[PDB]
Amino acid sequence: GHMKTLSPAVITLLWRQDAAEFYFSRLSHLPWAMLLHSGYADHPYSRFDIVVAEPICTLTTFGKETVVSESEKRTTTTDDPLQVLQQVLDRADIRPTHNEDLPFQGGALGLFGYDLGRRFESLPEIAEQDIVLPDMAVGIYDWALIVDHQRHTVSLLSHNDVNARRAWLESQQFSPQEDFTLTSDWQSNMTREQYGEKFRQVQEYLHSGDCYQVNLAQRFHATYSGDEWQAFLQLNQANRAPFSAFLRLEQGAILSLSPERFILCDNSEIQTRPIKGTLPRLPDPQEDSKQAVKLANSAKDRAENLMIVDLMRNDIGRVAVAGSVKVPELFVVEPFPAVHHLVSTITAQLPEQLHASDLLRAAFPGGSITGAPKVRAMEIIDELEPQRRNAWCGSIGYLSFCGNMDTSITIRTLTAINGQIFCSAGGGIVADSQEEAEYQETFDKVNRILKQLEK
Amino acid sequence: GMILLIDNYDSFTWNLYQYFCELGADVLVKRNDALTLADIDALKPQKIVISPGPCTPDEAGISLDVIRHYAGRLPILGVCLGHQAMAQAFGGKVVRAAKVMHGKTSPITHNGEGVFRGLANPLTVTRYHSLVVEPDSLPACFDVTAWSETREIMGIRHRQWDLEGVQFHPESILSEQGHQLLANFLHR
Ligand SMILES: N[C@@H](Cc1c[nH]c2ccccc12)C(=O)O
Ligand SMILES: [Cl-]
Ligand SMILES: [Cl-]
Ligand SMILES: [Cl-]
Ligand SMILES: [Cl-]
Ligand SMILES: [Cl-]
Ligand SMILES: [Cl-]
Ligand SMILES: [Cl-]
Ligand SMILES: [Cl-]
Ligand SMILES: [Mg+2]
Repeated sequence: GHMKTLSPAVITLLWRQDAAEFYFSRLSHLPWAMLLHSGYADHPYSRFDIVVAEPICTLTTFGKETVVSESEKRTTTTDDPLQVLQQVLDRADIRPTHNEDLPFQGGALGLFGYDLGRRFESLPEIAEQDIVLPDMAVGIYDWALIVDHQRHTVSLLSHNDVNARRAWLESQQFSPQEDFTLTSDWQSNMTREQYGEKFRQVQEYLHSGDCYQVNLAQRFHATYSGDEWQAFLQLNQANRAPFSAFLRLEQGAILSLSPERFILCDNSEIQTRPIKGTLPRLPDPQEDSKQAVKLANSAKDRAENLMIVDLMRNDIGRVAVAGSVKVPELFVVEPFPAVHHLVSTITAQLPEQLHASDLLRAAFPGGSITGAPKVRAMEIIDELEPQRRNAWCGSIGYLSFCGNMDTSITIRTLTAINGQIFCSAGGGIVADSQEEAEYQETFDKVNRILKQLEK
Repeated sequence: GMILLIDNYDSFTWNLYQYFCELGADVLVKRNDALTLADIDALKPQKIVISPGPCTPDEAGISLDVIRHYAGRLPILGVCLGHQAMAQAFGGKVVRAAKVMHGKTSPITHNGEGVFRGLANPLTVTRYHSLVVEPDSLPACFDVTAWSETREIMGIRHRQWDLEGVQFHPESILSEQGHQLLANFLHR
């Protein structure tokens, strides 16, 4: 009677390439409206855009406390937030089978902030907590809009009354607000001199054997006015990043232009695609082809990338079926508008007794944006970075009622809150790193985003 | 049989876990501060592996105590930090290497003994270490089983007991014959 294993009801809407931005426009002002967008990227893992809004349940974690909210019921718990999330998903009594064309069939979608990692490891409290935005902000959705760029289909799915959800969607009208403007210049949380001091402290730990690689980040801040959704439309077109997202939260807006997949769980097949290695795009196409070859063959970058491959094998290996961990791709160069990135691919299999949420708990946060060994690297990041990372270098994604999951690393991600906008940029520090080159690489990764928003 | 893998808060430990499980071992992983020597006695492991990790053997929780207490009683393998800890537990000294080697492969030369039985010589291995066992300090009870191109200790074996360290990562994707190296420890 109650438990539902039945596939959701689906209405096919009109195909249009811009279907996700078109429909999301009318929802973008609503708390718990969320968009996962493939950035219109020419990319092997650019297939789906996903739209949700009007959750049946929400989970908000700030430190030790998770608030679970349903229509007329609010519960507070100090339990493991991913165990709480799994329990809430289970209690929805929606259990559809895997569908290759609908990777999210309802379920959980939202933000896992970097500081959620403090729930899984004991970390120091040196860096300042100056952004009040949840460590976890996840909605539970019994419907979704799926845009499939491979099949050119827009599917509206619902576990309830799909025709009522379609009527609700076509009843929302896009009333556009003032365009986005930055109302100050960008300022960093550190001078060139402070960056240098931190860099040199990382080198001391590398030589003492405390760590082998540390992701050290600075943060850009400006004031802004106007509509964050209009900024996202400009940025999405310029960035063409396959793990992009727009989250409207109760507290503010997350604008993600991430090119990076963290963890996919697709019918129990695990994939992670760490990005480790960067060079700027060059304007001369002959020079730029040379640049891609230089990255692929760089001894420094292949060392850093190998380390994070071995680390991601370990993180996935905490749960993977014995013998299932493989590296099908090592050191592939992917071009993005601003930069070439060096990417590797690790795969595995999830055991039947475990959940995607258990895989997320085992691995979070990404080795690619912390370092090795990970706990020591996160201790050093907290010691040297002046502020907590909050939403930046966490993950955005979904845990489908079918068991599927996909998550990003929130690099190239802006936090827009209380008329303040934040954008961070980091890089792997290793023994061969140079202080000035690593400072400059942080600017290389976000300069195009900072400059697009400045006019 | 049943292997206890002592985890020094490391990000390579579960690669050792996966390799031993693939070889057919039952493996329990415990952090270096999650176990007492009394708990180990209750688990009754057949063998113990001391994992890699940050910093030095002095920061490796129960690792030095486990090596001193189980040495000659159950087989012990030390990997990287575990290898350093094994040398230190019997009076060796851990010092900075001439050059840090972090995610770099090296050819090493060995004597085809202990975990190197049946392995190609030289062997290409991934390194993730800033520190080495000082050759001058190495206790008499250890033979050096393997050397780097610059004569750094890459492996040691106790001359009486099944107690062996390697400085490199057999479980790295770019290490040669890593499954067979660990299979030597599992099946001896
Ligand atoms: N690119 C993913 C979908 C996606 C877009 N943005 C994301 C952010 C997080 C997770 C997934 C996504 C796909 O094709 O399946
Ligand atoms: Cl906290
Ligand atoms: Cl200084
Ligand atoms: Cl990088
Ligand atoms: Cl090559
Ligand atoms: Cl970055
Ligand atoms: Cl443990
Ligand atoms: Cl020294
Ligand atoms: Cl050096
Ligand atoms: Mg780089």
